[PDB]
Amino acid sequence: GASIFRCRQCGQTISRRDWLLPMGGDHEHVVFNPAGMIFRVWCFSLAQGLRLIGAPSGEFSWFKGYDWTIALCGQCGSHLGWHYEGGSQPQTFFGLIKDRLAEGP
Ligand SMILES: [Zn+2]
Repeated sequence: GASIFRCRQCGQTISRRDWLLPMGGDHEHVVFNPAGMIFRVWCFSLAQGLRLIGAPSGEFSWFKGYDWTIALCGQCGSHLGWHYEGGSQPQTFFGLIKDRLAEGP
């Protein structure tokens, strides 16, 4: 009934409820960036229809031992979150901004 996450702005297919990842205990991580913008971030093992731009950066990574690149919606270019990589258990994952996704069948 509510297993697919789409881009809230354009409906681009991004992930599935089944791909939710409970990093460090819970799949919901409330984090702030250096600009002080708070994000409810949901961790996914897998995502699709994104465009990863920029170089991977360790600077300000919310997750110890992970570099992040910016994840845009491949369709509309809305900032949906980050790809994380360079870590362990697992090596990679996605941090997507809950309020920029729409859940549905
Ligand atoms: Zn979009």
